[PDB]
Amino acid sequence: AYGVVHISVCNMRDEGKFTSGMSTQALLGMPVKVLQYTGWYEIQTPDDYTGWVHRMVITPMSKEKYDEWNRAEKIVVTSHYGFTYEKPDDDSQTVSDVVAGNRLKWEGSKGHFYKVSYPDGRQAYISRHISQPESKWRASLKQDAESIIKTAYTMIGIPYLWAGTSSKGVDCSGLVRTVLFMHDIIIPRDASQQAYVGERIEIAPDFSNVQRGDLVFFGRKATADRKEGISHVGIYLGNKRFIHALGDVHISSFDPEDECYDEFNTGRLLFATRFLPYINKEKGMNTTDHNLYYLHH
Amino acid sequence: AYGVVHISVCNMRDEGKFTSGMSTQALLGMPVKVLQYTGWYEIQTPDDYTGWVHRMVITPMSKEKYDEWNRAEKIVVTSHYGFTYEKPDDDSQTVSDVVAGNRLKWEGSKGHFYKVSYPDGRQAYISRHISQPESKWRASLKQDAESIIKTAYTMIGIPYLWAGTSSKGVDCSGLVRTVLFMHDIIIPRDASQQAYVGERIEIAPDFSNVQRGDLVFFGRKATADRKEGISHVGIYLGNKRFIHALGDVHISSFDPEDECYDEFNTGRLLFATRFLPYINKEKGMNTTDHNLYYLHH
Ligand SMILES: [Cl-]
Ligand SMILES: [Cl-]
Repeated sequence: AYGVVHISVCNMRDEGKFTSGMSTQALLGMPVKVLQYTGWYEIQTPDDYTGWVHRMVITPMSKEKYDEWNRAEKIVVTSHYGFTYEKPDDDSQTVSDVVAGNRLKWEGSKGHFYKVSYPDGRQAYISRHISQPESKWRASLKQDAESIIKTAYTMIGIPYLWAGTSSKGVDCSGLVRTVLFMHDIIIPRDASQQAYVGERIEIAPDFSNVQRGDLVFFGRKATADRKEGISHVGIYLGNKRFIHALGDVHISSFDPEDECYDEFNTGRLLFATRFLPYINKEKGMNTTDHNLYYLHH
Repeated sequence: AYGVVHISVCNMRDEGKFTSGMSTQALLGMPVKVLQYTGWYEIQTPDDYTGWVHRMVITPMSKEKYDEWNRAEKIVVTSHYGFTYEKPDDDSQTVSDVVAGNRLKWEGSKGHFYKVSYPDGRQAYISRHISQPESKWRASLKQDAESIIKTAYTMIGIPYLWAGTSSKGVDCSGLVRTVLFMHDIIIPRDASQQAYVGERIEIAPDFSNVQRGDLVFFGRKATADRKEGISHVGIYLGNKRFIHALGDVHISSFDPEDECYDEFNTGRLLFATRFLPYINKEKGMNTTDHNLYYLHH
C-alpha cells in the first residue's frame, strides 16, 4: 500500500506498459501511495496525481517502514545534476545520478561528503557541494517570488519534455512544479488544475496589476456556449515577460518590440494567478513538511 | 531538407504530437535529414531512424549551411552532465544544459573555457573540464571492449527511460547507443536491428566463447513455425555478468551463485554478437567521421 521512489527520476505512465504515454514523474526518496499491482505499480504522488511505473523503480514498504523513511533526516539534492559514489571520493565508482529534489536518508559524514542510503538499501556518498541536510536546507529556504524566479532562470535552455517533472526535462506545468519543489512547494500537476488555485487576476491591458512570480495561463477564451480551456502556463517576470517551457525553457514577451516576443501565446493569454501567498492555506498547495504523504496520519 | 538539433536532447516520437509515444532521441549539434513538415518535423538521425519533433527544437538549414555546420571543428561534451554559460564564469547565467555526445561549433577560448555557438545562433562558454576539441578528442579515443565497458560503468544507476538515448536516461538498446556514441560509434537504434550486425556467437554452456564487450540478446527462441523475437539487450562483462537497462542501469548475472542473478533474462538468453571489430566494415555500423550524414556527398 506504500512505496518510496528509489531512482533519480521515475516515469509514471497512463497505463502499466512502456507503450503508453508518460503522464508525470516522481523523484528519488519521494513517498508514494501504491494503489494496485499488475506487474506494474499504480502509484499516487504527494500532488494526488496517479500513474503507472515498472515494479523495479519503487521500494514497497509497510506503513511502519514508510513512516520511518519519512521521519529520517534527509540529505536534499540542491544542484540540478550530479552523482553519488561508493566512496567519499568523486573519482570512485558511481551508485546513481541525482537531480535537484532527490532526497536520501542521512547516514553520516566523511570529508566533504555526506554518507547516504537509498530506499532500496544501497549506501553511497554525496558531495556537500551539490546537497545539504534537510534541517539546514529548510531553515535557509526562501519561498518569495524573487527566490522562485532566480531558480527558474537556472533552468534556461533545459529541454521541453512531455510530462517532464525534473531538472532533466520539463513540460509547461512541469517547469512550475520543478522550480517550486526546489523551494519545498507542491501545487497540482496539470496546468488545468494550477489555473484554479490561488487568486485569479484579470489582466489589465498594460499588465500593471500582474506581479513577478504570478502564473500566466493561455488557451481558449470562455464563450457564452463554452467554458475556457487551459492549454499552457508560464511564470511572470514583470515588464511583459514570462519564462516557460516550449521546445526548451526560455524567456518570452507580450511586447512586439522585444526579440523574444511570443505572438501565438500573446494572442491566447487568458489570465494570471497569484499563488505564492497561499501555500498551506488552500487545498492542493502545500510544503512537504505540511503534506500528509510525508507525515504519519 | 536538412536540420541540426539545437537542444541538449530532443524527443523523437512515432507521430507529430506529444500524445504519441517517444521512439528515440537526438543530441545537440547532431545533423539530421528533414523528411517532412506538418507543424512538426519528421526527421532522420545518422542511424537511419525516423521520428517526429516539435518545430522549435531543430534548426532547418540549406544543404550549404548544413555542410558548413558539419565541417566546423566542434567542442565535444565528454562529461555526462553540465551547463554552458553566457560568460567564461560558471557563476554567470546559463545558456543550456549539455549531456555527453553534445557537439557545438568551436568559436575560441577564454580562461578554462571554450567559446561555442549553437546551430540556432546562441553563443556560450563551456568548461574545459567537461568537454574537449573534436580533433584532440578523436586522436585520444579508444574503441576497444575495455574502453566501452569503462564508459558503461560510469552509467550505473541511471534511470531506464523508454526510447531514452542519452546520459539523462536510457532504454536497453539506448544504453548501448549512448555508451558507443561517447566513443564516436553509431550502430542501429532498435535491439532487433542490433542483433543482426557483427558476428553472431552461439553461446557455449560455460560462456567460454563469449568475450567482454560482446552484446547479449534476449527474447523468444526460434520455433519451426515462428522466427526468433528480440525483446532485450545487454553488454557482456565476462565472468557470466552483463550490464543493462531495466528499471535502471545495473549489473546482472547468468550464474545463480551470484546475488545479482537475473533469472527471467537468463532463461530468455538467445545469443551474443561481436560487433566492435566491424565498425566501418559493415553497413549500419560506423564512426561519425565515416557517416554520410556528417559529410558532404
Ligand atoms: Cl517532448
Ligand atoms: Cl520508462
